[PDB]
Amino acid sequence: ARSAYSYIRDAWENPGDGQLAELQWQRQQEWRNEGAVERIERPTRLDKARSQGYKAKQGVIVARVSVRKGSARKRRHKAGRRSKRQGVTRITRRKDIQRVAEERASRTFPNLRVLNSYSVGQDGRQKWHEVILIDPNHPAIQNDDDLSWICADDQADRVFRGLTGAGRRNRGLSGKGKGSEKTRPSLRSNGGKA
Amino acid sequence: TGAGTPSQGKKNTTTHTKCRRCGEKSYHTKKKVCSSCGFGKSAKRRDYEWQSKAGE
Amino acid sequence: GRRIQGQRRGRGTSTFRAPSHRYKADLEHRKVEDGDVIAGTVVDIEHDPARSAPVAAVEFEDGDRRLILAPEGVGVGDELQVGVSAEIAPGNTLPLAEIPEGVPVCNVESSPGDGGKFARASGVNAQLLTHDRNVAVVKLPSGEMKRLDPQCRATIGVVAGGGRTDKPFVKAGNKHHKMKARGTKWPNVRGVAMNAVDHPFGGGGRQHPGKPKSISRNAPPGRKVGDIASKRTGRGG
Amino acid sequence: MQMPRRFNTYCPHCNEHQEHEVEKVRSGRQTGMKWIDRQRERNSGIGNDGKFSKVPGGDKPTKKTDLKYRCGECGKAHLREGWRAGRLEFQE
RNA sequence: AAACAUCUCAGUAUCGGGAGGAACAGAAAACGCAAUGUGAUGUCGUUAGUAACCGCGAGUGAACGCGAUACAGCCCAAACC
RNA sequence: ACUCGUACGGUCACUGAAUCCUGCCCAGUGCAGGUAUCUGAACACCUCGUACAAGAGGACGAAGGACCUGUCAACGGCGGG
RNA sequence: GCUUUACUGCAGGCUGUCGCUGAGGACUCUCACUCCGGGAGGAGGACACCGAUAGCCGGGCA
Ligand SMILES: [Cl-]
Ligand SMILES: [Cl-]
Ligand SMILES: [Cl-]
Ligand SMILES: [Cl-]
Ligand SMILES: [K+]
Ligand SMILES: [Mg+2]
Ligand SMILES: [Mg+2]
Ligand SMILES: [Mg+2]
Ligand SMILES: [Mg+2]
Ligand SMILES: [Mg+2]
Ligand SMILES: [Mg+2]
Ligand SMILES: [Mg+2]
Ligand SMILES: [Mg+2]
Ligand SMILES: [Mg+2]
Ligand SMILES: [Mg+2]
Ligand SMILES: [Mg+2]
Ligand SMILES: [Mg+2]
Ligand SMILES: [Mg+2]
Ligand SMILES: [Mg+2]
Ligand SMILES: [Mg+2]
Ligand SMILES: [Mg+2]
Ligand code: NA
Ligand code: NA
Ligand code: NA
Ligand code: NA
Ligand code: NA
Ligand code: NA
Ligand code: NA
Ligand code: NA
Ligand SMILES: [Sr+2]
Ligand SMILES: [Sr+2]
Ligand SMILES: [Sr+2]
Ligand SMILES: [Sr+2]
Ligand SMILES: [Sr+2]
Ligand SMILES: [Sr+2]
Ligand SMILES: [Sr+2]
Ligand SMILES: [Sr+2]
Ligand SMILES: [Sr+2]
Ligand SMILES: [Sr+2]
Ligand SMILES: [Sr+2]
Ligand SMILES: [Sr+2]
Ligand SMILES: [Sr+2]
Ligand SMILES: [Sr+2]
Ligand SMILES: [Sr+2]
Ligand SMILES: [Sr+2]
Repeated sequence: ARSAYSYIRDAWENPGDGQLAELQWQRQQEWRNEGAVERIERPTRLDKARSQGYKAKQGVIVARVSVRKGSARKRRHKAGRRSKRQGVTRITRRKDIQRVAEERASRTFPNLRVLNSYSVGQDGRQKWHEVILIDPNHPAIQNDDDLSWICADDQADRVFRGLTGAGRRNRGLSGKGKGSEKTRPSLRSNGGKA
Repeated sequence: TGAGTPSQGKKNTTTHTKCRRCGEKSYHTKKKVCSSCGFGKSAKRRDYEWQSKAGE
Repeated sequence: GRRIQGQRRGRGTSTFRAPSHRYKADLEHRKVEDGDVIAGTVVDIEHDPARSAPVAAVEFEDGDRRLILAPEGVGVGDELQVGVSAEIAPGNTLPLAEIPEGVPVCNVESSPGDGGKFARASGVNAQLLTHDRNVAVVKLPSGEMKRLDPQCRATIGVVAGGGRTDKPFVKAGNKHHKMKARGTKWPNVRGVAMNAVDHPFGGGGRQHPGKPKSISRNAPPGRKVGDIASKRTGRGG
Repeated sequence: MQMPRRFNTYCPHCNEHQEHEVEKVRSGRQTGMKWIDRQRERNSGIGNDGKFSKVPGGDKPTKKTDLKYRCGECGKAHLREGWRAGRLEFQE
């Protein structure tokens, strides 16, 4: 039969309709009054969290992060530039907002490692994402068959090197064939043309 | 008053001093920042790739 | 070119800042719970560096000693009141609603409780004209009819120091001393007297703006100089 | 100059002389779906857009005749070199 | 590019952040020598200055495949408990 | 920043103590206001086209412009016959 | 380096449109949001601010 989780899932396919609509209208009022990174006891989208690796266990942390909406916040050129490199307004950054959110969260919790993240809406001037972080130093986690992999030394600061799911997608690593000629195995090795 | 010799006589201010962190006489005692190693400005050590030829 | 002086101003460097560390206080009305049971006595008259006008130090019943924006005619010993039931006399503060029409007031609040925004300069005053249950009409010093919340507080009378403007500075040195008490760069070098690199009007064999002075409202900073969006110029017509 | 609306001449299709009607070539409308149209969009962005920033050239004092010759029996037309003519008016 | 604006120099120099002894990638919503065919991923040789791009100028420039190197495949979410 | 500031303020410009004065010009350019009608982009909308889409056309029309007015201690002008 | 009704662009301002954004060619309301208030509460209000885009101006800048 349908899991209770599927109901949370199905509700979020249209965050603008039904009860969820009312919840968001109510919630965001409080979120707007919260900081940039607020730790929270429980995921707002349980099905998503569990699906991404979340577990109700010691060493598993969830935090909501908000980031200003829109394109790049760039300063116009103070030195000579050819028309091409004079743009300022319509230029956007190469990292999506979710990635910026994952990094801020990870900065707030220096000892934790980003496991994954997902969206929880936005208003006209900002977007919110909840990030799942794991404590690689807690025994409850060092002994987990599903999460202990994140305790390895080469997993340290994984978010800052683009090793997150959002990181890999944003680096154009989804496709295994056509279109990934310059993304795999890394943007840098391909001369940075991906 | 000329900008040369006559103006050099007014120089008796102490700015750069021996730095606690790196030992170079580069700790600006008025800014409390080392122009050589970055002490007072950054926990990380002051460094730049332009301090050497690009391919070296 | 180089940024014009008006642009250097915005960075808020020392040269353009007001000597705030030398200023006394921001003569904002006292906050009263209600009842109006708040009265104090003028303990002294002082000079206000930021406005070149006198200010009165008042000691209130509940023990609060604060400077106040004094109207003309307030002296030591006098007793002032601040509240809805305050008596209708010079130097007293109360909401416009309580003020009788045709009475000159000063230090008028823009939004009830802000502390006073209008008519604060030497010898000026707003004129309370129309009353109502929804809007109090005041005539500001510039002659503009302003619609205000009758709940906006004000002080009866005109501001002290009137006529300050009637005497000429006579010499640069006097202007100098006053300018040193404000957030202003003085003296003033004419734009036409500068190099082209320094101002839209600079350059040229003889001095003259090489363009019409009336600049558009939409002009970007650096170019908005001269007569800003003038509806007209001159004295004629 | 004057030009007869119809006259006998060689029709390269029937491969024999037949009566033709002369008409000035009317400009066909563009679709905006040609390769060049897509290149202009793909290559135009911020700043100068190379060739797509160039604007229409001038004019020659006189243009060459631009006509269609339609065979009166097979209905098919053919083109011919044109010749500079300040004005071209048809007779009848 | 014998000027120069797209283009080029070049994702180079330089800057911010971060890991390791190596990094990154990686068990197909692949490929498409179209097949009764191949079978995770790097890398090397080649495919090839080819296809593709481009004031269609100057210039820029892959991939599949093939020969090699080395080979390795698994774990969750949910269903039912 | 101005600003512990509020039109007797402070911003932007021109002229340059006092004294006697400061004429004519609004066509061009600038600024500003208005504007029946004209022109005026995109989204949405309608028609054609496409089993869809590209695309073509229509209707509506903001600022702006056309047009009208104000303005020279606004740029400036005050000749030839 | 400087100028401008040189060429081409870029900031910036004005203006429309979409999102924020809700209820009953002109309108009312309150619940988001904004502002004032120490607070209660008051003012405003689906506008404004902000994100996106479109037209106009644009030697302020390249
Ligand atoms: Cl991390
Ligand atoms: Cl003054
Ligand atoms: Cl012809
Ligand atoms: Cl194959
Ligand atoms: K260049
Ligand atoms: Mg298991
Ligand atoms: Mg005050
Ligand atoms: Mg000073
Ligand atoms: Mg001067
Ligand atoms: Mg000079
Ligand atoms: Mg200039
Ligand atoms: Mg002059
Ligand atoms: Mg002069
Ligand atoms: Mg060249
Ligand atoms: Mg590699
Ligand atoms: Mg050439
Ligand atoms: Mg290249
Ligand atoms: Mg291929
Ligand atoms: Mg002089
Ligand atoms: Mg505030
Ligand atoms: Mg220039
Ligand atoms: Na961290
Ligand atoms: Na392109
Ligand atoms: Na050359
Ligand atoms: Na050159
Ligand atoms: Na090109
Ligand atoms: Na083969
Ligand atoms: Na005129
Ligand atoms: Na020079
Ligand atoms: Sr670290
Ligand atoms: Sr000197
Ligand atoms: Sr000397
Ligand atoms: Sr000295
Ligand atoms: Sr420091
Ligand atoms: Sr460094
Ligand atoms: Sr105040
Ligand atoms: Sr206050
Ligand atoms: Sr000049
Ligand atoms: Sr006159
Ligand atoms: Sr493009
Ligand atoms: Sr362009
Ligand atoms: Sr010609
Ligand atoms: Sr294998
Ligand atoms: Sr004089
Ligand atoms: Sr005029």
